[PDB]
Amino acid sequence: VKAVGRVCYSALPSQAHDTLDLIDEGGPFPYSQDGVVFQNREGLLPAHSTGYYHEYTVITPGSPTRGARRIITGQQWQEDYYTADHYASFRRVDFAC
Repeated sequence: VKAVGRVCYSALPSQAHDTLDLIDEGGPFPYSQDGVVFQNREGLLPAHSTGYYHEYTVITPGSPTRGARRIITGQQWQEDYYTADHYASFRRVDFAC
């Protein structure tokens, strides 16, 4: 009961580009929670079995904490979602734009 919009890769902040690069490489990640399973408890992303989704920090420039920006990856190649509000809303990353 909220759809998922789309955001163009080109329109993401440079730190999100950094995160995506790190996920492609397998690390290194700055925070201990980077790579843990995202449970999708609120049902905002499509329902899958547990383990389908993993979460990664997107650094917020000038923040002393992990902040609220994240990439969630799904099991399918290039299936990535960006949130800037600690999972209150998501947009699917569109690599073709």
